[PDB]
Amino acid sequence: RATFQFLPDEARSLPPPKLTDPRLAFVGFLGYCSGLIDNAIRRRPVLLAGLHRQLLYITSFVFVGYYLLKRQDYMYAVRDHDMFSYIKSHPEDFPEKDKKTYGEVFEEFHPVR
Amino acid sequence: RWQEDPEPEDENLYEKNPDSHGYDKDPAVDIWNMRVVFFFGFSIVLVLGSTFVAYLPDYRMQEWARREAERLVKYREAHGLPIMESNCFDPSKIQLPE
Amino acid sequence: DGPEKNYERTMAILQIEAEKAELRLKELEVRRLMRARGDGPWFHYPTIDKELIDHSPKATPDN
Amino acid sequence: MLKYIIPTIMLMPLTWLSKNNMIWVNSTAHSLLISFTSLLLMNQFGDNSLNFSLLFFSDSLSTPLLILTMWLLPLMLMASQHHLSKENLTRKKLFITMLISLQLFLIMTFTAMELILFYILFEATLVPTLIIITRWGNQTERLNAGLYFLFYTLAGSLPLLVALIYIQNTVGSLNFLMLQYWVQPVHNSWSNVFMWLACMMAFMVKMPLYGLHLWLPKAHVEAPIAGSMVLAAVLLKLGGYGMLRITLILNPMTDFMAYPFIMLSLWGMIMTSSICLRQTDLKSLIAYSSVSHMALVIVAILIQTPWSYMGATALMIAHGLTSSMLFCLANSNYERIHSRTMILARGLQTLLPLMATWWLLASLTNLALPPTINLIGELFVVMSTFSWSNITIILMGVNMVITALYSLYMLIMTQRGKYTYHINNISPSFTRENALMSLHILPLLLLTLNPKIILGPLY
Amino acid sequence: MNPIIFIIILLTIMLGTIIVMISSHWLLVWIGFEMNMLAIIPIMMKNHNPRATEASTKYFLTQSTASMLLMMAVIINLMFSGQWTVMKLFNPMASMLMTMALAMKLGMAPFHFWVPEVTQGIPLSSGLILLTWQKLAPMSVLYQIFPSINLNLILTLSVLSILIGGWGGLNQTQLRKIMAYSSIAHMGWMTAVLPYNPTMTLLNLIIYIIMTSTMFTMFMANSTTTTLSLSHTWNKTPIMTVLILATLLSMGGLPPLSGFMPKWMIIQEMTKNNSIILPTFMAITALLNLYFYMRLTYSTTLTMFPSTNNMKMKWQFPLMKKMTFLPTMVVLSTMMLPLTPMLSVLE
Amino acid sequence: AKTVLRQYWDIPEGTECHRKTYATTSIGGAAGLVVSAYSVALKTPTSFLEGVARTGRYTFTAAAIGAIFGLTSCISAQVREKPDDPLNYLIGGCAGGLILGARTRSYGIGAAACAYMGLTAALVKMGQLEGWQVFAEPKV
Amino acid sequence: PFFDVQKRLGVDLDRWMTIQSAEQPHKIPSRCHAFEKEWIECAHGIGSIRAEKECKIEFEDFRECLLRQKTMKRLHAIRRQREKLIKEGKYTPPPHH
Ligand SMILES: CCCCCCCCCCCCCCCCCC(=O)OC[C@H](COP(=O)(O)OCCN)OC(=O)CCCCCCCCCCCCCCCCC
Ligand SMILES: CCCCCCCCCCCCCCCCCC(=O)OC[C@H](COP(=O)(O)OCCN)OC(=O)CCCCCCCCCCCCCCCCC
Ligand SMILES: CCCCCCCCCCCCCCCCCC(=O)OC[C@H](COP(=O)(O)OCCN)OC(=O)CCCCCCCCCCCCCCCCC
Ligand SMILES: CCCCCCCCCCCCO[C@@H]1O[C@H](CO)[C@@H](O[C@H]2O[C@H](CO)[C@@H](O)[C@H](O)[C@H]2O)[C@H](O)[C@H]1O
Ligand SMILES: CCCCCCCCCCCCO[C@@H]1O[C@H](CO)[C@@H](O[C@H]2O[C@H](CO)[C@@H](O)[C@H](O)[C@H]2O)[C@H](O)[C@H]1O
Ligand SMILES: CCCCCCCCCCCCO[C@@H]1O[C@H](CO)[C@@H](O[C@H]2O[C@H](CO)[C@@H](O)[C@H](O)[C@H]2O)[C@H](O)[C@H]1O
Ligand SMILES: CCCCCCCCCCCCO[C@@H]1O[C@H](CO)[C@@H](O[C@H]2O[C@H](CO)[C@@H](O)[C@H](O)[C@H]2O)[C@H](O)[C@H]1O
Ligand SMILES: N=C(N)NC(=N)NCCc1ccc(I)c(Cl)c1
Repeated sequence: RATFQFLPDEARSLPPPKLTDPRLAFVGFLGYCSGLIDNAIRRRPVLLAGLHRQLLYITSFVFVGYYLLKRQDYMYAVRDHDMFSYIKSHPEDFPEKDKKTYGEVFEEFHPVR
Repeated sequence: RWQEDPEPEDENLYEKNPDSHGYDKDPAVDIWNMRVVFFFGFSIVLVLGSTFVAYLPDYRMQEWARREAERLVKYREAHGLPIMESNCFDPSKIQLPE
Repeated sequence: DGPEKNYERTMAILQIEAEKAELRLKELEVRRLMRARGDGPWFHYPTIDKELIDHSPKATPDN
Repeated sequence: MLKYIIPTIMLMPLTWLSKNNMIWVNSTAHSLLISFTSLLLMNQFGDNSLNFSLLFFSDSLSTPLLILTMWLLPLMLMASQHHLSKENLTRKKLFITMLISLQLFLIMTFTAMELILFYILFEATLVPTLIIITRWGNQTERLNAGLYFLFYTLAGSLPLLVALIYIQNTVGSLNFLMLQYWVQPVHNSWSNVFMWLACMMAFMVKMPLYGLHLWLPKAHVEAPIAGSMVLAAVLLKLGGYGMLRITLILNPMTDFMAYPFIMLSLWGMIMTSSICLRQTDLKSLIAYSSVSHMALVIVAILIQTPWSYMGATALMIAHGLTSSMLFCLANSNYERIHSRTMILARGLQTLLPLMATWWLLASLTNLALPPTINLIGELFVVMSTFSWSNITIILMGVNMVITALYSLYMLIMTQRGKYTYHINNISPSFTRENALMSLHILPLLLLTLNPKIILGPLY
Repeated sequence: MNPIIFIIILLTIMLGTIIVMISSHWLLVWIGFEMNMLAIIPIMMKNHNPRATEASTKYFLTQSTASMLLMMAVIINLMFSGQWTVMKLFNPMASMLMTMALAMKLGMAPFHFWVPEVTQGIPLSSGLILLTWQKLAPMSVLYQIFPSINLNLILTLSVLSILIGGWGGLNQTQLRKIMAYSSIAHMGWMTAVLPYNPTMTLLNLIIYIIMTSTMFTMFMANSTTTTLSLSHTWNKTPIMTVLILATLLSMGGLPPLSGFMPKWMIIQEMTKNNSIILPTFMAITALLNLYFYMRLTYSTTLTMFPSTNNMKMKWQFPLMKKMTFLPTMVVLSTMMLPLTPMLSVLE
Repeated sequence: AKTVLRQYWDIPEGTECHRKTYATTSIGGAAGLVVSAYSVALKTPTSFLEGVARTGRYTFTAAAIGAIFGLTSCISAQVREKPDDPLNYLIGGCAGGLILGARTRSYGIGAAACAYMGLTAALVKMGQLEGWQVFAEPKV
Repeated sequence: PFFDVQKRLGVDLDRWMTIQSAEQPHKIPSRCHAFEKEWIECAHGIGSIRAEKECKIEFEDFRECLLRQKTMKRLHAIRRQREKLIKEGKYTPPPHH
């Protein structure tokens, strides 16, 4: 909500992404793939070379990805909060219907002959 | 034209290895490849898998349906009811239009 | 898996998919109304901020 | 489905971390073990499908297709390892990776519970298939074949994407379980005529439908043997599987929208069976055989009866094992004489006796000899089409006559007669080649003993 | 150019773009464009040859013309509203002029003729800036004025851009011209969805910039600017041919690659507004982009073109180019589809 | 274009065919002039006369296609007594495509134009009947 | 602004010159100050979609002040009627005109 803010303060009333979040694991896997591609384009032993460099690729991807997921989760909470508050404010636009059973509702039968 | 290698000659695996199984040039790898294909393909998947399929527990409950139908036929004929009614759903629960 | 577990797992799956489907329909109708009437948080296009106005007495009176 | 997705992924590290001389041994051994565990999918119920999670489910339609898919990966590896022997080691590993990645997209495609997830995986199979054809095909025409394969599919897939998203907007869900209960009839309108077409044209191109089939003779011929095995056995069945699912939401409009496509199929099969009689290329002949058989699947799906859906499901499985076996049989000849011309090498039964037995068994299953599951499927489709209209027995009957002629013509021309004098490098059949043939035919003939597991959800 | 001078000029290119993006006043927006135009011309002329002179001259004439139209729109807006706030314009003639001016700066069809020529005439490093960073300022302005944009005008520009971008790329053998016509086509998708959901415009812009940067960086690594010189890459850096293949497939919008995500989301937002004909037409027309992307993959990765004897001398030296961020960019260019719901961060 | 387009759709099918041909011919002529203006501007004619010759050749060709279409589709509706059928636009569309092949002297362009002009025109009538939107207004 | 760093940082880079009713040197008012103030306060906070209809009266008055289009239309009529009457001799201006 707050102008030009990545994580408005109201977002702290939401639970943070777990560090075992499957999306965070995928992001970390992307960091690992980036490390391997880095070795490959420089003709270094792909798996073994420069493990410190590979570690930083994983850690930096996870670090940024954690805050993106935190903001992603927040923005969908805001979408739900806005939509339900609007439904409360305009009941006549969202009437609760009378539900009829299939014994009462007429549906045409189309034979497959 | 250009500088290009000529097409290499054809290699018959039987000249070097008369006992070739056709998997690998290396006779030891060639034997192992045949072993895994036959053991895992024929001995495991086809033999055990066929046994598994044969003893599937009532696949799609066709055997329960036959047992259930016998129970219904016995009950309905004893009590004088029709074996099967044209109506699937009780018409007291239906409200026709018009 | 026994039929009961699969059967009741299916009802759990059906409930979530039915709840999501209803929300998707609600979102499309909420978006339609908010855009047409401008009365909601979405499609709130900015107007000039009124804190920019200066209300001090001016060089001349009629303003 | 994670018990199949994860181990299928683990095939990739296995192949890349193997010793340079064990990549085929290791991948083949472990893809067979995955194939074994796929039999656990046959825990099917009479009323309810097997619904694992919000993402994946299995029913009697997807289960046999999944089992066929995971069984084919081991067979594609054995078929490939001879003609890739001279290939660079890292390029060999990449080739195996494409096959593994293709399997991964297939097993998820057949089990995705949401249609848009199905669409993405349905489309993701293009990439590995295209790479396999264009990178590892032998001829100049493989480049053109890839383009036809890519754009014929995409020209139909892109309208499908719009249609699916439109269906989700209006219905609120694309989950297939939800669509079973929230489905509404489709009333006549020009708007719905094109919704119907956009929902069916992508699947018709994949089958392929007669008229839209030109990509297949090119692609199925230019591909390496493994590419042809998967293209014929499985990828063609994405079209049939897709139609079987989406026709749920197209009623009753399918009543009259099916007519142009039933006509293309009924007449198409007679046209594509007749083509096979005058084909000079053995692989091309087999490819045109697939069009003829898949025409029955299209008709069976469109007329939409309990018998035709059982027949369609049986035909898709039976064709997969047969067509794959025939490509492998023709490849074994090609790996000896380096030509696809059918009349080049003749009288081969004299020089390769056992391999001539496989040719016979493959030919008999192709012409639908009872009680093979090829006949079971083809007969069930004919039974239901006769009810749809009695006159269709004339076209089905004629196709059965023509199919026997070209099935035995291929057997007679290549295996019987006199051997070609100047062809003197017909080495005896390898164990690998004999085993590869028997791994198609034996499961195919065993299924006759228990055909209910390949008859689909309406059994 | 002195290294310090080059850095100062690059920071002025960024400052001009940033001024446009933080300004609430039309005059400062116009200043930002002018400052940006000022600092990019020396980057185009940095190699001093007749083709770079022609490229810079054509760029200056087009950009300076568009700035006049932009300033005209601002002054008309001032006359009919008495204020300068960056937002919707208060005069339809002011909206037409500003929209045409921004389309000119973006090189959208039918104002597109300069993009293929200017990109071809400047180095790869300068073309990378021209086709990525330079789209940010005009897009950020459209993002704010779209409520007052004429729907028929913007969708006409979008459709013509997709057609002309797709058709134009079919006839190209030069890599820079291929990227230029690709950029024209991708601009069409960005502005087609603008009237419906500007958030999807930003996603398309961000994903396009990543993929475009990835391609230009790989071309720079091998110092390749033609199709044929790029066809030697398999006989030098095989890994690079695979990265090029994956990115080109991604740029074509094929699942399961990242480049399919913007097309997917743009079709969704358009169908929600009962726009069916246009997204179908756009997706089918985009197959032209895929066609000439595929040709590149054929000559680069999926076949082995003839090489030269002197190439053997290259085997004995390692790649020395910086290739900054390339490992990250290529992964993001190809492997983002499972994270599509992350687009809400752009709301 | 907005006014010339309304005129066409505001006069019912089969009623006042001559008026219909005026509107479609007017549309076709405008399209031909636009094509001429871009062509003459981007491929300079060798002489002023040759520029006029090229313009009159494109504008007439485009007006002829518009004339034959608007007439034939109206005649079909009148004769068939079915003013709401897309098939009339298909016949009109194909006839225009045929005239394009005539003015170009090329049966192949005539055949292809008849198919795609015919289908495109038929799609236009369907969208009019069903309310399909090309430049759909933003609503959500 | 696309990025509202001005609001976050609390620095006024250019919004001091966005409207004619903001603070001016030595409190010199613009000619249409009151009209701009009235329109700006009417539309504040409610958004353009609502403001385009609920503040139409204020915007029309502000537009009339800015360009005076309706005032010159009125003066044109009076001046045309006068020049017509004079030549017909019907009207004589008062001594102070
Ligand atoms: C549990 C993990 C499951 C795997 C998931 C894979 C998902 C796709 C990830 C793509 C990124 C792959 C990593 C980047 C490539 C680096 C590897 C390479 O370029 O060359 C192979 C290299 C061995 O060659 P060398 O250069 O000599 O180095 C010696 C090191 N021992 O390095 C090696 O020794 C092997 C390294 C792995 C080889 C990767 C091959 C690329 C696969 C691309 C196919 C597309 C992925 C499948 C599609 C479905 C995605 C789930
Ligand atoms: C959207 C969901 C997915 C999330 C996407 C997130 C994308 C953004 C996340 C960041 C991505 C970039 C991560 C780069 C990791 C590799 C960095 C590295 O290994 O550098 C090693 C070394 C330099 O390390 P050094 O700079 O000295 O560390 C001290 C910093 N003060 O020197 C080297 O040899 C490195 C050479 C390879 C680097 C390529 C060129 C880039 C230069 C990077 C400089 C250092 C980057 C530090 C990253 C920190 C980011 C938090
Ligand atoms: C994860 C979920 C999201 C899903 C999206 C898809 C994920 C995959 C995204 C791919 C991104 C690119 C990263 C791929 C890594 C490629 C690894 C590789 O190419 O192996 C390295 C090798 C380089 O060779 P070299 O360094 O010289 O080592 C000695 C061997 N000659 O390479 C070579 O030697 C090859 C040279 C011959 C060229 C063969 C080309 C055909 C094989 C292409 C396979 C990769 C295709 C990737 C496209 C996507 C596939 C779905
Ligand atoms: C391989 C391609 C296969 C192509 C298959 C072609 C199938 C053609 C199906 C035609 C039927 C379409 O469905 C038909 O649409 C029109 C829409 O105008 C509906 O009719 C509606 O418009 C027409 C105007 O033409 C009015 O007559 C009618 O009063 C109105 O309700 C019909 O109620 C419906 O029956
Ligand atoms: C490529 C091969 C081409 C071969 C030629 C194939 C021609 C196929 C024409 C498609 C079908 C067109 O004809 C179609 O007939 C069915 C009836 O069966 C009609 O169906 C509709 O009308 C009937 C009555 O007419 C009603 O019961 C109902 O409203 C609906 O079923 C369609 O409105 C009509 O569009
Ligand atoms: C409802 C209204 C329907 C409006 C229909 C509008 C139809 C579209 C007309 C577009 C303008 C005509 O388009 C133009 O036609 C002429 C035909 O003379 C073609 O011109 C080509 O054919 C002939 C002879 O070959 C000559 O004109 C010329 O030598 C050649 O270039 C152009 O290649 C084409 O660009
Ligand atoms: C090569 C293929 C290229 C792409 C082809 C795309 C085909 C698109 C077909 C046109 C879409 C519909 O086109 C348009 O529909 C609307 C209705 O919504 C009609 O709109 C009309 O409706 C009313 C009455 O119905 C008319 O009085 C009025 O003049 C007009 O508003 C238009 O007269 C028609 O031109
Ligand atoms: N369609 C538009 N132009 N606006 C728009 N994004 N409407 C949708 C509303 C929305 C969507 C996601 C989030 I997260 C939030 Cl908070 C609000």
